Amino acid sequence: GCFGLKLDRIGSMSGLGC
Amino acid sequence: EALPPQKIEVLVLLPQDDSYLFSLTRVRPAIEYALRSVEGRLLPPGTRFQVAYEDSDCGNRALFSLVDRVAAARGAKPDLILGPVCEYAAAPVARLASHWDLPMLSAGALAAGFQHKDSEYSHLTRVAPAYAKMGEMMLALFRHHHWSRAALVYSDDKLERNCYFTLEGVHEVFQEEGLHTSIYSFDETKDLDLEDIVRNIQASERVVIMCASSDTIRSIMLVAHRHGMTSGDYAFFNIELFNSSSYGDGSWKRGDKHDFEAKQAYSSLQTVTLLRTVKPEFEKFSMEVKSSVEKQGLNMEDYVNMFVEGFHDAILLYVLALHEVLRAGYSKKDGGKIIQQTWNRTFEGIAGQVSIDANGDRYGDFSVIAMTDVEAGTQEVIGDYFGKEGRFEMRP
Amino acid sequence: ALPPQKIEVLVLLPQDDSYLFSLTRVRPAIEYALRSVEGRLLPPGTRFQVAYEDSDCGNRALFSLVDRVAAARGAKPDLILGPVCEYAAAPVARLASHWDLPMLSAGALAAGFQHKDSEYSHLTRVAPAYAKMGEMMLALFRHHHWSRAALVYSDDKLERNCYFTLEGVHEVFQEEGLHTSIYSFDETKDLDLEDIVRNIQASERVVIMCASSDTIRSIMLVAHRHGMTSGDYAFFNIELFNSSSYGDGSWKRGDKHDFEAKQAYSSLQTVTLLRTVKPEFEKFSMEVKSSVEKQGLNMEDYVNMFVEGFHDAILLYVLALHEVLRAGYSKKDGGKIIQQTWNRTFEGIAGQVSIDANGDRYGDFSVIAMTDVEAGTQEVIGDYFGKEGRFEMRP
Ligand SMILES: *[C@@H]1O[C@H](CO)[C@@H](O[C@@H]2O[C@H](CO)[C@@H](O)[C@H](O)[C@H]2NC(C)=O)[C@H](O)[C@H]1NC(C)=O
Ligand SMILES: *[C@@H]1O[C@H](CO)[C@@H](O)[C@H](O)[C@H]1NC(C)=O
Ligand SMILES: *[C@H]1O[C@H](CO)[C@@H](O)[C@H](O)[C@H]1NC(C)=O
Ligand SMILES: *[C@H]1O[C@H](CO)[C@@H](O)[C@H](O)[C@H]1NC(C)=O
Ligand SMILES: [Cl-]
Ligand SMILES: [Cl-]
Repeated sequence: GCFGLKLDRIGSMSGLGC
Repeated sequence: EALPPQKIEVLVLLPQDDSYLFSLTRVRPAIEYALRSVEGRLLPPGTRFQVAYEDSDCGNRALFSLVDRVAAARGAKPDLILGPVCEYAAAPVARLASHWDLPMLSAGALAAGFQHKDSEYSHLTRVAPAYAKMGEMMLALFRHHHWSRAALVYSDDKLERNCYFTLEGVHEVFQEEGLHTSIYSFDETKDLDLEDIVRNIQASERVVIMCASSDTIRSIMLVAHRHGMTSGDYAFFNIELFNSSSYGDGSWKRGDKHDFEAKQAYSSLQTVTLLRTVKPEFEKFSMEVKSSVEKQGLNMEDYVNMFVEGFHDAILLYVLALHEVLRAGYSKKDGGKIIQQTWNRTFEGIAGQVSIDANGDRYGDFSVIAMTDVEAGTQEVIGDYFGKEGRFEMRP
Repeated sequence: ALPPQKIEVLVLLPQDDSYLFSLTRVRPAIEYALRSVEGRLLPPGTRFQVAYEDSDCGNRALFSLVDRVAAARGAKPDLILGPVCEYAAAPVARLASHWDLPMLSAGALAAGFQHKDSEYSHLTRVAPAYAKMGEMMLALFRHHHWSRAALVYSDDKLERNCYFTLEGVHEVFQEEGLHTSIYSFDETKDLDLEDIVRNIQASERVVIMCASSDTIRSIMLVAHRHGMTSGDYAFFNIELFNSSSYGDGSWKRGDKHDFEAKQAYSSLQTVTLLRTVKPEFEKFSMEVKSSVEKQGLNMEDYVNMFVEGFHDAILLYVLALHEVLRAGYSKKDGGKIIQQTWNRTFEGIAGQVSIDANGDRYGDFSVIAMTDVEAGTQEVIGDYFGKEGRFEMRP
């Protein structure tokens, strides 16, 4: 699951693969 | 004892590109309508609004412009920032607004991350329903049916990622509550292997929550239809919060050579969207906005989208809060106080009541669209969820 | 012919000495370089004014750059050094590019900073980025005829060092067509070692891992109990910067588990940076160690890659500023300055340093393995030289 109630910092970048 | 006239400077950060529902030309008419509505009263008489409309480019540009304006103005900062709407555009602007103690209202920034306002996103007030609000509604829908597992299937751009953030709203809530979710993402702008998608769905769950373009969903449904997945074995849901008016007439319809199959396929699909209320005021509001946008060279929904409605209400909410902070003996520069005043309260917006929760996030009301008559291919709303009340109810 | 140059430098690094690249550890390195510089490629009289600001390995780096520039009394620095932390660096790099200001860092190692067509056009990375480590792993795999791997790392969702580290491997491998199984966990939470090891047991025989050294010792211990050490699996961990972690005897803790750990580590290989030394480096180290101790702190013996790279950052800037001033441009032509720092080889205080055609330092790596299990002795077994692109085992 590419999710997981985390990664709030989803901003200022993207790269690849979660 | 009327206070001295105010000179409120607002910075609007939205896209110039009209490809977006929240582009500047589309939203400006609504902001102007609300300002027209406020000056005749809550602010000191003689108060004026100076609004700068700046291209956010749904990206880094928003931040660049904010910074460049402050520096050019030798350190002077706007009194109110409206937007950005785009998640990646909004996060840096929100961070700076919190750092500079400036109030920031947006009908966007719907991603889960903006929920944590202890520090980084203090100062951000969201005027439209965040994705977690749609998530809470899905939880209630699931509790209603006693469903406890779901396959989340969505398109992930790795760019604007709207559907990824949408389903994150569901994932977050479901994880909190302990429901199981299978996750399957793909990039709908690349070549699609429709059969790998459908095969993963049949190996994982029977209740599927999807988010992708209306055409990608149609393709997936047509392929599920050939695999015999559209006659009751699965319950499909797709999320179309901002443009779901095609229903009633037929969201499956495309004047295509796949139209009949699509209509059958869609009998197993339910669509989640925003519950939108109306008043004569809202009706007039739409007409004027629509006219302005029309002679501007753009087409437009018949009832202005939520972003447009949201931003109209964002001005009423700002003025409401500013009026109270002013009367309390503070200034427009006390952004934190202005922001806190916009939270935990209900006020009258252009389409009805608007309630912002205690975390500064608007409660959302949602509707579920289902095919009520498979022969005709008729789609209607079968149930609603009222966020503040936190209750889901099938319609009689 | 040319007047004194006054270059304003903004250094954005963590105040917290918990980081290997905190202000206290790196400042001495920049100063040392500054002396060497001010005494000559630049017009005499030329002097650098350096502001050391806390990046807090986060949002503060952005807030400081902006407060300094957009203040009424503000102005744009001529050179920005750091941030190192990936999320702290992304915003600063975007701004540096928007304002045509040159930005050099020994950090910003993530794959996303690779694409410099737009947003990150003004960033040159002086230390090897994770993709460079990924290129080394690809060469190591080719050497063994390995074509599949399990990537197992800790992802704390905050600084995410190990996530960005294995992303370097993932990118290169996918590009090349090698298959990778992905397994992440938050080492900051209670570990489900049984699940970790069972997931590995079922995926691949070659496991590439990144997590704190104590997290790795634990995995290895459980794998040991499951009989996975001793041959059936080839384990790798990544310890590029911390010398206490890639030093001989990485299995030892003076623990009640030290014996089991030594045996388990017989199947573990460690990837780290291939560092070099020369007379000058020793002086630099001695001098750096002097300031740092005088600043009340326990040193890490010889200085890490961040300290070294930031010293070389200054030197590379000066070389670029020279050839740019010559061509008749000013220190304000950030774009021009950065282009000059790319695609060139110069002499750093540890030896030659080559920056590739995309503004990224070429990286050399070594693989450390246990060459004597009774003793638990770990030595370098092979090296990879990035620029030549050759992996070679040692005699
Ligand atoms: C370098 O790595 C060492 C490990 O070899 C780190 O030391 C550990 O630090 C953690 C967290 O403080 C402790 O729980 C461990 O007990 C320490 N282990 C040992 C043997 O010291 C050290 O923190 C790292 N140094 C830096 C500055 O990053
Ligand atoms: C980079 O510079 C080298 C000389 O240092 C030169 O041989 C090479 O052509 C350059 N690479 C390009 C074409 O960008
Ligand atoms: C919005 O989407 C609907 C279908 O989902 C489409 O009919 C309409 O033209 C679109 N208009 C917008 C939002 O630009
Ligand atoms: C809204 O919630 C707050 C808690 O944050 C509560 O104290 C308050 O009574 C509620 N609204 C009001 C002021 O009536
Ligand atoms: Cl936007
Ligand atoms: Cl940093």
